[PDB]
Amino acid sequence: DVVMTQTPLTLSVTIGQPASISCRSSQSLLYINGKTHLNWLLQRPGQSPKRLIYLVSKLDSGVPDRFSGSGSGTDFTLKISRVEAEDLGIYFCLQSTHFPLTFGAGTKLELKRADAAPTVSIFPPSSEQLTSGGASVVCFLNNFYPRDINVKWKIDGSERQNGVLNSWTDQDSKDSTYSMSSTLTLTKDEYERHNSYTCEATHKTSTSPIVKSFNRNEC
Amino acid sequence: QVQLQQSGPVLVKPGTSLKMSCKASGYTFTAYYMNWMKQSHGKRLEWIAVINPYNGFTTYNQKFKGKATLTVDKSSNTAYMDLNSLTSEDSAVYYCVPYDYAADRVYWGHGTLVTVSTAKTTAPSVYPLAPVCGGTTGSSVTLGCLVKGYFPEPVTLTWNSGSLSSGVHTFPALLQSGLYTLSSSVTVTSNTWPSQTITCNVAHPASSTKVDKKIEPRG
Ligand SMILES: CN(CCCCC(=O)O)c1ccc(/C=C/c2ccc([N+](=O)[O-])cc2)cc1
Repeated sequence: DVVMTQTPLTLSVTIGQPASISCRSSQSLLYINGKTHLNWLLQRPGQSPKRLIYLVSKLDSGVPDRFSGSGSGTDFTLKISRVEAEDLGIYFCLQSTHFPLTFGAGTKLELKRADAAPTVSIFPPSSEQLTSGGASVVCFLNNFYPRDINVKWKIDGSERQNGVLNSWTDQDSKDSTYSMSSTLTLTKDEYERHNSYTCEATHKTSTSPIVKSFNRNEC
Repeated sequence: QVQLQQSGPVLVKPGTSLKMSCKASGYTFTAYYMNWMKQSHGKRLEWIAVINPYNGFTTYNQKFKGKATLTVDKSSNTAYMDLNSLTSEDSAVYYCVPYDYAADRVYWGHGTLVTVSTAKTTAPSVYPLAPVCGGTTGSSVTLGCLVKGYFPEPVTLTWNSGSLSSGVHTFPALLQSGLYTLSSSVTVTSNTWPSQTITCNVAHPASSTKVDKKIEPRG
């Protein structure tokens, strides 16, 4: 089998700046007619893959010219002249010269933008969940950057680590930010035992936290 | 226009067989070879086999030979893939990928998500999340929706039947104790809500669940 080795696995770039992805194969991909069946694909968040380049350097329909591909022997390179929002996702090289068809591991193309503080919203449990006998406090840390960020939860002034789960979205096409959701799972009894609920977003010690709170008790 | 429609997501027990379909339109069905691909954990890609629908002749990747069987029904323009001897290792997204050799164009389906497990299907509870009781007249308002305790994947969450698309963050689901939990936030202008009804729409195919939670001001 042909092995496609991609580099790097993840590449972080500023808008407008060039990008260079490499894919190297374990054998020649020259076909019996002398054409080289090297394909490049982009898979954008939530979508299925789409081929961008075929035959080393030929672009698929209505693929912008910022994209180009070059190949010398067993080494093959995708280049983006200037990276734009739309470019974000996972890039795969694909040989279709020899069977089976084989893929590189994929390269994650990330955007570098200016640091940005989260928009924090805290949400008490809904009255339906309380009727159900459960209780979850949800916090959204929205449109921040970089991806690295921490959530502190405090109940009646004590830090709480148990029963917290965090989910990150993929990088946002529109503005290059990340968003994150933190869920604090409790029992009804426990939620009813306490009153002050606090969600904090910090990236580093030396940056003021963004804090959002409520009191179960008052409206 | 070339269109592929793949069978919906499934949860199947280990040791069984599964037949997936891929109904094609917008081109002469027999003119394009039909490839099948597997993607594992939303990254790693493998090519399974290809069929030539004209004569039904298939070529397999040795890794999957005996595991996968490709067929077509010319009459219905539909391609099929059978997977037998299922294990959790087979949990993946499966793509049909027709390749037009005359023109050299390739297209990808939206895939079919397979979950191999003995876990039983559990319908999610859906809870609307309204902002805190308090009177922060911020420029914007964020609402949320919590979808908890379901199995298997996937779930479709939309706001106002998908007509509300800007300012949405739907978070990847997380698994704890055999059940998935997911959240989505929506941010609109202060003018919009509460004066316009906003509804969380959640579908969980496997359980035939379809619920509309209206987000409403609390307490
Ligand atoms: C049957 N066959 C070899 C035929 C060679 C001669 C001929 O075309 O008549 C063949 C060729 C190519 C394929 C698939 C090519 C392919 C699939 C997928 C992608 N892609 O980018 O996803 C690119 C290219 C499948 C079978």
